[PDB]
Amino acid sequence: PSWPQILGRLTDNRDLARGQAAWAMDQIMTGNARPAQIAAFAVAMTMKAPTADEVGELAGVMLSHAHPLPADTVPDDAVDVVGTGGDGVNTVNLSTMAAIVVAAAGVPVVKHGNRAASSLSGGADTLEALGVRIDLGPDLVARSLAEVGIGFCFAPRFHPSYRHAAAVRREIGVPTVFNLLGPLTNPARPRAGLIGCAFADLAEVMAGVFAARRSSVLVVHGDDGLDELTTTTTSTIWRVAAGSVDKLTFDPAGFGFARAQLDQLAGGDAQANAAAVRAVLGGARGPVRDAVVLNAAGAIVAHAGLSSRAEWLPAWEEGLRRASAAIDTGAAEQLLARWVRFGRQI
Amino acid sequence: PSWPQILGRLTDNRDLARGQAAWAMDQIMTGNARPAQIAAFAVAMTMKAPTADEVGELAGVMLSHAHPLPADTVPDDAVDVVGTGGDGVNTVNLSTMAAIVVAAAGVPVVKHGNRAASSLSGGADTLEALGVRIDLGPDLVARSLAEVGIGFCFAPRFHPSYRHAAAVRREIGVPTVFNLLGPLTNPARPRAGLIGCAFADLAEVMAGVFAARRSSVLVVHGDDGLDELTTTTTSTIWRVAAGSVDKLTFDPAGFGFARAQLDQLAGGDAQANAAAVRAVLGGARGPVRDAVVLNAAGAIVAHAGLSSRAEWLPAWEEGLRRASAAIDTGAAEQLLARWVRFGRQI
Ligand SMILES: O=P(O)(O)OC[C@H]1O[C@H](OP(=O)(O)OP(=O)(O)O)[C@H](O)[C@@H]1O
Ligand SMILES: O=P(O)(O)OC[C@H]1O[C@H](OP(=O)(O)OP(=O)(O)O)[C@H](O)[C@@H]1O
Ligand SMILES: Cc1ccc(Nc2ccccc2C(=O)O)c(C(=O)O)c1
Ligand SMILES: Cc1ccc(Nc2ccccc2C(=O)O)c(C(=O)O)c1
Ligand SMILES: [Mg+2]
Ligand SMILES: [Mg+2]
Ligand SMILES: [Mg+2]
Ligand SMILES: [Mg+2]
Repeated sequence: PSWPQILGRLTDNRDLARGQAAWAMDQIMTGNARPAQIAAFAVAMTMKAPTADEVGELAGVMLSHAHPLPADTVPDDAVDVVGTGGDGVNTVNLSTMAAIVVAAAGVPVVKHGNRAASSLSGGADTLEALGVRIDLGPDLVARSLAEVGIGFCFAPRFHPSYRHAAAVRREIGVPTVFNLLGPLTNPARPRAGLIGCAFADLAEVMAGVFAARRSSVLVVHGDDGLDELTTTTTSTIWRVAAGSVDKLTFDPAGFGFARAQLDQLAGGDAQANAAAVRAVLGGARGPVRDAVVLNAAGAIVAHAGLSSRAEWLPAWEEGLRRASAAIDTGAAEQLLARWVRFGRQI
Repeated sequence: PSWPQILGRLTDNRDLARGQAAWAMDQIMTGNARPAQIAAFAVAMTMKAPTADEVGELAGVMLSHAHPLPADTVPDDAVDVVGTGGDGVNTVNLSTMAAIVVAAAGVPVVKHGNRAASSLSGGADTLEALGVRIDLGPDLVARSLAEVGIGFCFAPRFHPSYRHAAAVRREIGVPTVFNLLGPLTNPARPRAGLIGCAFADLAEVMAGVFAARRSSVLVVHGDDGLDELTTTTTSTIWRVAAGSVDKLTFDPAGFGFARAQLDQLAGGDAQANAAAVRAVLGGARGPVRDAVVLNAAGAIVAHAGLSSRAEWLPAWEEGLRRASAAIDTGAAEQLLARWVRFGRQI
């Protein structure tokens, strides 16, 4: 393989041969690619239209180089709640809030995350503001998961060899296939998740990668552009189970959710978004709570999907009940406090 | 303007707004663009499919930064003979040989050129091997033109600010819109030319740029892939005159040219290609001479087109007569000798 061969094939609007995307990502991860080559590859793959096989190869190479968690420390039913980011809406941290609520319901959560790229405060920024240790290594993330019920894998901590690609993503500024990689490369490799995708045209491809792994995931794109299940309108869901993908449209009105305005979900700096987390966990009612409960329920539905017996509507109803109860009993608020104490007691 | 705005527009498969391509190229030439940004732009523009407006903006910025020739030193009817390169067929230096013959016929030639990128010997390499100086600045190129009848503008010498783009081109290896820029950025700005394009899908766009400038040009693509008028099969010509482009198919068999095999035009290192030049100018008959005469006649037809009264078939017949006579009288051989002599006596 060579860069001229691979890049030439992409600019010819052709799918890559098996193994070529992998070779490219390996060159990138081993420090052997010039920034110009990295950028040309990211752009060319995006404009060709990436296939699930290709994106799967990219994510597979990243995972092969990532720091793993210790043997037998991640439950077979652990879930992730994470999105691509890049929706350009600057909301409160819906995935992070949902993750806390899901863990409080008793579903093990190992969340992959990072600081903000374009928004005012990303999941990692907000957790930091709440006093959570975001940059623990493999052994301590495993310990967090076992003792608290949730662990957070900071992407830069677990994927240090991606640093050159991460720099190129920032330099070019335009979204590319690389923006899909975060949700696809959780180093703990959980088999379930609620996975947000800001890019309507790339969501089916992400779903295809998860299908190949036989994960149970809901890949979600709010029809208002959110990389979350939205409350302002419908969301498109690519449901992944039994190695298959099927496309659905989801309307929260079917479960009694009132319509919100996008401005009602607006986020601020890390202190503001941390205050938003505390308000929800403290039982404040309103649009933010509704969106958190909806997303937590989605992640519980994906968890349920790890069983072949699970049915869609009963799963949502149970998920909504469990999410609401986790907040209402104080379990979610207490879990966050316990998570903060865990990090200080190490 | 910003890179995210411009690159985002290209990845959305949209034509740029007026001025955006120019802004991008100016950033590139002022040293303000990261290699990753240069690469992303070159690739995205290529895959979107560049327009003549866009490519003309890129070339316009290059020419605005280039070292120009001194005032009133380039004849209004000066012609260029130059191609994109990148046809991967590794031939003898047909444009360079044609240029010498054209000048010997009495048409002023200012040729733009560079060393090889993928072939074994490019035009500048072969001229160097022949003892011609390829390192002359604007004043001396003007003098060469006045005294010998031909001048050679070495691209790196006249476009030093392009060094960052040139580096990126080498790093990624794949052809892009940047590969069109050489024939479009002759710093002497001649109004006529025979212009080779290896990329069949970009030849019409090059023609459009010349049409905007009201040049008289033949943009040529051999149907065997040569960035020259070929002798092995037909050629496609985009004829540019009066600000208009029309596409023609050209068969040299119509003027009594035997069909050649591509093997018969193959080149070697600089020393070998120099020997091919000496052989042709010395009167050696065979397929290389045929291809040189054909391309020289093409350039003479483009020069003829600077008059609105010119007519296609008579022009070709006269161009072929003049090209053949320039060789047969010894004028071409003697012109090369005088060109070598000029540079040794500076
Ligand atoms: O700055 P942006 O590109 O818009 O990214 C917004 C955030 O969403 C993603 O994470 P995640 O979904 O884990 O965080 P969330 O809690 O904010 O949803 C991403 O890692 C950022 O943290
Ligand atoms: O290495 P490659 O990319 O194949 O390019 C072959 C040559 O063709 C172009 O020049 P030009 O047409 O001026 O010279 P020539 O046709 O006489 O070689 C290019 O600048 C190279 O010199
Ligand atoms: C999937 C993933 C993983 C890590 C990422 N970032 C980094 C990787 C290595 C070193 C530093 C960083 C960083 O973003 O600061 C990124 C990124 O920021 O694009 C994405
Ligand atoms: C149109 C044009 C002009 C100059 C070029 N190369 C250079 C430009 C500045 C400095 C050095 C070079 C070089 O190729 O050595 C190039 C190029 O090599 O791609 C193209
Ligand atoms: Mg999210
Ligand atoms: Mg989000
Ligand atoms: Mg040529
Ligand atoms: Mg050529």
